[PDB]
Amino acid sequence: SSIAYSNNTIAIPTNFSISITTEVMPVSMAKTSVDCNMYICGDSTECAN
Amino acid sequence: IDKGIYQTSNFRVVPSGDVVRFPNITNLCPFGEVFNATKFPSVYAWER
Ligand SMILES: *[C@@H]1O[C@H](CO)[C@@H](O)[C@H](O)[C@H]1NC(C)=O
Ligand SMILES: *[C@@H]1O[C@H](CO)[C@@H](O)[C@H](O)[C@H]1NC(C)=O
Ligand SMILES: *[C@@H]1O[C@H](CO)[C@@H](O)[C@H](O)[C@H]1NC(C)=O
Repeated sequence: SSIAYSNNTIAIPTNFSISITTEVMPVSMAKTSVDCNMYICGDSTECAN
Repeated sequence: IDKGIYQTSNFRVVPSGDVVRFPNITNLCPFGEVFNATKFPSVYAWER
């Protein structure tokens, strides 16, 4: 593009347009918890020791 | 302790009983002839 720079000319709008623009944002994760003693040992009593 | 909700333990249900399953069993051994055939051999006729 080429803005025609002028020492004494100005461009002024004669008309306008309304617009609607979507903006999308994340706010939270899935709340999670882990029973580590079951995850590690699977109800092996000796692993639990 | 102050007002709130607190984590204290992981609970876990223990089993009430035990189950064993094996195949639909068949083919018994021919042992009954060795013990209770009708008149046993001599030490020379000796069934094995
Ligand atoms: C502005 O542009 C729209 C495009 O649909 C047109 O209908 C309208 O007449 C224009 N308005 C003016 C004031 O020039
Ligand atoms: C084998 O399965 C059949 C069908 O359920 C049943 O009638 C039979 O008693 C079973 N036998 C054994 C040895 O489990
Ligand atoms: C044969 O049958 C009799 C039934 O009383 C039993 O006592 C005996 O032990 C069986 N076997 C032999 C080796 O005789």
